[PDB]
Amino acid sequence: KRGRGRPRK
Amino acid sequence: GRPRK
Amino acid sequence: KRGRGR
DNA sequence: CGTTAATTAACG
DNA sequence: CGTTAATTAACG
DNA sequence: CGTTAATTAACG
DNA sequence: GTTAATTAACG
DNA sequence: GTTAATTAACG
DNA sequence: CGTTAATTAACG
Ligand SMILES: [Mg+2]
Ligand SMILES: [Mg+2]
Ligand SMILES: [Mg+2]
Ligand SMILES: [Mg+2]
Repeated sequence: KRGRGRPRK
Repeated sequence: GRPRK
Repeated sequence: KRGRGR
């Protein structure tokens, strides 16, 4: 169920 | 916390 | 599919 | 008529 | 704590 | 090989 | 709140 | 412009 | 803590 990558640090 | 998918 | 809010 | 390697956001 | 499958990077 | 401004998540 | 890497801005 | 996904809202 | 309302970032 994972979606899009989070914004990077 | 974050919503369950 | 969209991602996180901006 | 793009698959493999690497990454990461899901979970109970 | 830490695997899983989806996503993303890589190659081109 | 352009460089700084602005934004981002992580941390405990 | 602060840090440092990433991303956006600038023209 | 529409749709799926995320985020905000409600008490 | 449940559920729908409202928003917004996907596409091309
Ligand atoms: Mg080759
Ligand atoms: Mg100037
Ligand atoms: Mg397409
Ligand atoms: Mg289409």
